[PDB]
Amino acid sequence: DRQIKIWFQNRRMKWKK
Repeated sequence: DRQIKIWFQNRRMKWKK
């Protein structure tokens, strides 16, 4: 259930918030 983050974090490394 880790892909739940990278799913949108993979391109939001800086826009995580």
